Amino acid sequence: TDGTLVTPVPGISSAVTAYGGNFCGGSDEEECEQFRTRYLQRLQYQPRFTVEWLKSKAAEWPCVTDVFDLGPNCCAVNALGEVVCPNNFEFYVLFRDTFDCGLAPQCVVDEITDWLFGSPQGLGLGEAEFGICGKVRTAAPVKLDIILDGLSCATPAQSRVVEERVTDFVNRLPPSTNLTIDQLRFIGLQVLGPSFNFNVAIRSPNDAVQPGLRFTSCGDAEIDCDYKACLNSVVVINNNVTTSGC
Amino acid sequence: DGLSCATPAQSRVVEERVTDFVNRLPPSTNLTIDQLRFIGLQVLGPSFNFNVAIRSPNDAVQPGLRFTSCGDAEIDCDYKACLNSVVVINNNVTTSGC
Amino acid sequence: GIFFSGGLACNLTVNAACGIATTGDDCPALYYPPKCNVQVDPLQMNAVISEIANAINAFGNTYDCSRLDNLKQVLNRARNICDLPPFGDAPDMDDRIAGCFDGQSSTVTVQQLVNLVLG
Amino acid sequence: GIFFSGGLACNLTVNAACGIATTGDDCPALYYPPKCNVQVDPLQMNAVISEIANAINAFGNTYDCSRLDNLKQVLNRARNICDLPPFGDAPDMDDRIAGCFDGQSSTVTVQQLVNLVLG
Amino acid sequence: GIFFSGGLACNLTVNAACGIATTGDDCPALYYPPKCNVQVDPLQMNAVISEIANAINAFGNTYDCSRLDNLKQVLNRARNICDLPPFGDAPDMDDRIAGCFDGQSSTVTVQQLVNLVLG
Amino acid sequence: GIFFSGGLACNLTVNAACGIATTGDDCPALYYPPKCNVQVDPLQMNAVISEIANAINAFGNTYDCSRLDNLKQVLNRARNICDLPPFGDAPDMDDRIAGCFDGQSSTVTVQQLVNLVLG
Amino acid sequence: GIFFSGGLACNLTVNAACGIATTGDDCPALYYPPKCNVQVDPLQMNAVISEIANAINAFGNTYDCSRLDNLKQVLNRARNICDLPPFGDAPDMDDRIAGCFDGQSSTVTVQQLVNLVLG
Amino acid sequence: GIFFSGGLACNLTVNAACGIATTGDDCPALYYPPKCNVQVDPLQMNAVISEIANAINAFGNTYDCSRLDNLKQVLNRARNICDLPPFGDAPDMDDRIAGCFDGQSSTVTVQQLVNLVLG
Amino acid sequence: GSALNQGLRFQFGNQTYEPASVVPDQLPATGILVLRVSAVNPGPSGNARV
Repeated sequence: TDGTLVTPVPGISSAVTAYGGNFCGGSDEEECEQFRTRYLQRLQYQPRFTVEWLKSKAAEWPCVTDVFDLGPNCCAVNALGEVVCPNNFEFYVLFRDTFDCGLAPQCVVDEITDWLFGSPQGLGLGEAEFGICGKVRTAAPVKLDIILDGLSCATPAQSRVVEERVTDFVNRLPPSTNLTIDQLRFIGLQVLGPSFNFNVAIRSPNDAVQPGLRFTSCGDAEIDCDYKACLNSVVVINNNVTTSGC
Repeated sequence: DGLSCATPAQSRVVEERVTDFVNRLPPSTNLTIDQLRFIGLQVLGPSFNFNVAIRSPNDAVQPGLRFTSCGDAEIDCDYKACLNSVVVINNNVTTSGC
Repeated sequence: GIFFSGGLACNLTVNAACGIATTGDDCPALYYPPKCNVQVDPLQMNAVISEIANAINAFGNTYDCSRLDNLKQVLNRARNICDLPPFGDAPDMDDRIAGCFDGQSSTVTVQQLVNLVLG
Repeated sequence: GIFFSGGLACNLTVNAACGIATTGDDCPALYYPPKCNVQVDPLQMNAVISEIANAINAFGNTYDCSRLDNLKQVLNRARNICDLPPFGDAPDMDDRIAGCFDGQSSTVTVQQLVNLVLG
Repeated sequence: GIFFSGGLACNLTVNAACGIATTGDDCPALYYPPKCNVQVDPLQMNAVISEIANAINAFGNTYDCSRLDNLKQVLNRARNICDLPPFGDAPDMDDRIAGCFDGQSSTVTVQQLVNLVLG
Repeated sequence: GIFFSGGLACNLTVNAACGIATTGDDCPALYYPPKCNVQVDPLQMNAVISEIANAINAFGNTYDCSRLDNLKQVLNRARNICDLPPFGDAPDMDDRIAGCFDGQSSTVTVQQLVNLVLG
Repeated sequence: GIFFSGGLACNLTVNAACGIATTGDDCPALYYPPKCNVQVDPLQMNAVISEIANAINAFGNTYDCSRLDNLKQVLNRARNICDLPPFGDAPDMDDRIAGCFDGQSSTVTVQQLVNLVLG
Repeated sequence: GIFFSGGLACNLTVNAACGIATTGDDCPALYYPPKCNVQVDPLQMNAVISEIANAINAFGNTYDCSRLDNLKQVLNRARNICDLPPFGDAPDMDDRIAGCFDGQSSTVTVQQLVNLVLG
Repeated sequence: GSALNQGLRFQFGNQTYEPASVVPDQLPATGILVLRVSAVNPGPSGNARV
């Protein structure tokens, strides 16, 4: 939000302010395998071409970092008990670099919908084709705390990389997806080996009840629609247990 | 339970990995459900639903086979888990179609 | 209780009846949502079956697992005033009698009865 | 309603009660099949929950979540004559009174009983 | 039907009840254990549906889909003695009348009430 | 403490008794999950062993190796009043005496006892 | 409970108390078999954790994880007399006083003490 | 016994309280060491189970695995003065009486009691 | 979040030590980094108790 002028100019105060407070756009050169898999995604036969087109276009908004589809916890059923196919085109967006958890307020995503579909939607007054309606959505955060037990016996490199991988996995988890214990254990087992003791635990801060969260018996963390898991902190309980035993 | 909806390539990969994992299983070693689930999480990714169950053929009892409370196929020793047939099925509805 | 822990309100679901009078906001009325990925909570089923068990044991009758008409039987016994046990002593003026008065099922004491008959 | 939409007839499965009276065939009685695995429908459980909860709130009572005998208490309220509120006015000759008559849960109006006492 | 075949006892689960009077010993008061992936058995639900349907069908009533308070109406008909049929012929002296005598619901013979009124 | 630091609550496992008053959040009530892969933490079994050992060493008694019932002896000597050492001094002033006064177990002073025998 | 579910009886292993008085076959006394392919069951360990926690909570005491002598302190408070609450109400005739009586830890009503003190 | 066969002393680990008095050099106070390739020895768990179960069966009570507070009830019965049964006969001059005495909880003989009250 | 480079050198007593493994690009979010480190000069002089 605040910055200084490098070169001094007479009569101009050195303190300048980032109008808006964010600096979008920065991206790196596209590699060869990424371009190959993007080009192969153009020739091949694609059902529901409209949804992928809209996602690729919406990814061009400033500071949009990730785009996700409607998660599995976001389906629905009629009274008879059959899945209903959605008639619109809806998905999420994640500004992982500007807001907290990447979740934006409702106004930003409303502006993105107005730019993408038009007003009123479906008239071809926007990027989307004629008769193409829908809506971009956001999610609300649910703070989850993650505790790793049994990691002190690993070499510092292993514990460090496991912490980093668990953090990066929870941060990139799409909205409307459960945070199962089995996923974290396999981020652990894939490093520590198949005969290492490792136990993870997912809790809520201060054991407070949060909207859009249910702890299944398993110990997982069911998260409902329009909500997203958010890493509060990763704590390691190194109760002095080591390999030597001193 | 729940592979039919994944593209046929992923289903074929998961089958040829599960059958090969169970073939090479050392004697006197449990075929836990966790070890099977984690073969689907690697190719299918964290956004898929994919459940795995182990059963005896025709629900018959066999010498030296028990099922743990978590569903693990606990094997008494001087025995070895040999695959009979891997079967795919779908009972939980989802929007993978449409 | 017999409601789902993380459910929805009556008007956000189907086969849901609202207007249920509950004691304290602590345990409100929430029903299973209409989403494919919902499995019936076994504990809620335990609460329901416990409620029907506590109800079926009323009037002293014991439950039978084989036959399935038992709640009908206890309900019939409820509307079976002929099954009400006879009184051992003699009633006085302060006792009560039930009857349909002006259309509503109410009660009246023996004293008002003798007052009306003596007129 | 509380039945399964895609279920089978009563005689084709187990634990099913036949002869259930319903308003037309548009409300058929179907139960889950013993064959191919089926998960109980959450919406049908919502119907069952709504039914039980509406039963609890009868007679002006409220639902409780701390204990699990509510329907037992409501059944005690039924068949308990004493509960019934008293009548404000005097019981007129036209009103009816309850009582077991020739082993039948019938009612007789005040006219006949005054005739008996006078006779 | 009810009391899930492979269930525990009261304190080995949650929301269960005790004192469940059961005919014989082969009908044990069991409840779903609270562990991971236990699934409600369809057949049990079939039995619960049968019980609820018999309860609603009692008193000669019929079940409806568009109403979620059928059990409430049947309970109200169990109460509200004004729903009982009138007595066809004249009553005799050995009949019984229901009422709250000394705080307990009981029946008294007509002979006693006539002895009372003549006094 | 004796609680597994990477643990759960009651409603997330079995054989866990919460309602455990602790002196702050730094010693929370946590238990082992209902999985078939977790291993019991030896540094917690040390806490349980220390607890029971300090329990046995109460009253100056010493732990012993051929008797699996040392805690039983400690409990007996805890309740059995007669093994309490004889008061090596003459009674005096208001040395309270225990008893089941009015139902609640308590003690009364000497003078409070002499007031009733004086009368 | 605190016994291992799939274990052997007392006389088929080591460090196993024999003659444990349970409350029926339902809770059999089984201990961990020797063998080798056996690990402490975490669900079993939860039971011991809970029992010790409840014991510590008894007598209104709270658990502290910084100290390892909690059960010892609750035992000492169990034996100690004037840890008991003082009594304010006047001792009626029919209260109790405990002590030694023919080498037995019993109590006697105030009647006997006053009657002996008459002499 | 309840200790680890090849463990360490108190200060060479954590959650290990020492000052434990044992009878002789055999089975001394050894606790699990802080090596993460060490698992709990099942036989030591059999010993701790034996100790808890024998602690339960004190006072002739029976252990129920369905409940998680048996030791709490045992400790309550230990401190409950009113638990002590009535003495079968009349007391005499040598019997002893409980209570605290100047903060020196002990027993008092009826002899000095009558000597002080007769004054 | 600070920046790190491969030119880290530590001064322990009178000796100099360098990273053995590859230094991470950024300091981890914990705020602490543990690094495998080897001496710069071979021989028995690099051994120390510090």
